[PDB]
Amino acid sequence: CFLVGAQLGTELFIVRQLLQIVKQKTNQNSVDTTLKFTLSALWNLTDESPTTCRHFIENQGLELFMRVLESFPTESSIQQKVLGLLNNIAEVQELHSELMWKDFIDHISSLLHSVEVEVSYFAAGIIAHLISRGEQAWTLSRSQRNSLLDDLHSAILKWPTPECEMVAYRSFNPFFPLLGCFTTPGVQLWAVWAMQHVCSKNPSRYCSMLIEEGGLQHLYNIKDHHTDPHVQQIAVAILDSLE
Amino acid sequence: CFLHVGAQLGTELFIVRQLLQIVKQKTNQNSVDTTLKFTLSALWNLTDESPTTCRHFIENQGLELFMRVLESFPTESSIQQKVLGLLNNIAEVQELHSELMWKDFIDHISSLLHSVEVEVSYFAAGIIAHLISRGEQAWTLSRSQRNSLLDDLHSAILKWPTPEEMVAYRSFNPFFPLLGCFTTPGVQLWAVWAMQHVCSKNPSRYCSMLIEEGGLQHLYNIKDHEHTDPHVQQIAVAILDSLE
Repeated sequence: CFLVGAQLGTELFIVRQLLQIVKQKTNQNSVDTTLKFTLSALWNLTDESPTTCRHFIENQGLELFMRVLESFPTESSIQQKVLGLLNNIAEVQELHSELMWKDFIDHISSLLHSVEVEVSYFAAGIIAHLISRGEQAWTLSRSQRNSLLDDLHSAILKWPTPECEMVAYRSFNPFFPLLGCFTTPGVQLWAVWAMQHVCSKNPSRYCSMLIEEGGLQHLYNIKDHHTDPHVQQIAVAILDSLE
Repeated sequence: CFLHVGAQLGTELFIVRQLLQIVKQKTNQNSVDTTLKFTLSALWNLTDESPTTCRHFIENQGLELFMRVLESFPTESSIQQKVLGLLNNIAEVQELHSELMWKDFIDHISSLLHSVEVEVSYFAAGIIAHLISRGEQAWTLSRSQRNSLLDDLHSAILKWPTPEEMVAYRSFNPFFPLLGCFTTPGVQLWAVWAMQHVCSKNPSRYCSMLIEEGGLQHLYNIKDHEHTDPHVQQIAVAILDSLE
């Protein structure tokens, strides 16, 4: 029992209502369980869902998430939930335009050099999906675009094995376009590191998934292509863990 | 990209918790605004076919809240509708039968059962229908109220006009147990009336669904059950001949 096709605007109402909970919490500098949950709620709702990403931007979720970063510069887990939702937005190619914003990129480049890999990993992701889209869709500066490409690659190699799995994925599909961005190794580097990371932490879930969705061929494509050593290194490791 | 595996369930129960807070606030302020009826819809939708969120509703005092809503806004029928329709979802969950046996609650439903708007009394009928269908042994409250309620159910349905669609369904399954309740014909009468309503205003979607889910069997079973309430039997053949 419910009221036909009336569930479409309840989830958009929900996004609107959680955003207000973020504002009222940021307003009060109240890093509490409720704020953390609301941030997690927003993250999961945007998962595999470009309509929710759009609603998040249509009500001013970027501006607000910016101001969230700024109000809680040392709260590692806050940042993570913020950047995680923002990684989902980085995935939607139509919304790429509305992330072309140096105040937003300046926040992401900052958190790329976090000593917490949990934080820096999601920053890296946002960067890789944005650099993935080529020089011609980067409406911002090319001194920053080239500089983040370098910082992204060098950052990944500073990363320890993390203790627990840091992220869940329902599908590996968004990674495949990054696997073929040979001109930008840091974008491929992030992709392979992450696949390796979830496949070593939770193979029972992710090896079957990676294989079924057609991942091996992309990985094999890297194995034989002049390619970046590090990217090729992680590449053959994942492969050999199955072949 | 999401937080962890299975995190989605934990954030659905949080949304229910937060939404109920917006209810509690708006009722505190005697405010009947857009957000409140949006919140009430959202809670209604979330309980559709989700025994789990329904149980979460109960465990976060949703019932006592919702009846504060009822007691604080007696004239706002569209509000009462959203409240009872959710409660109708809850009534559909057998493991929650104990929680709805609150005398203050049943007393209020029974009031709205006799409301003037079918858009409000329909859902109250649904709550009462589903409750009586679990039998005498399960009714832990006034055996007399239960026998009065069973007649009043039957009465208030027969006085109902044909609306201009109050409710939607994704399945007919929760009705089918009611179509068997021969000793309790009010229950049966609510089911076939409800079934007939949605089939008559949206046949393309509901008539098929009824058939796919094996509805005709239950209907034809009432047809050749020799000693069925004539009002129930009539609506049932009305439904059947609307396909046969």
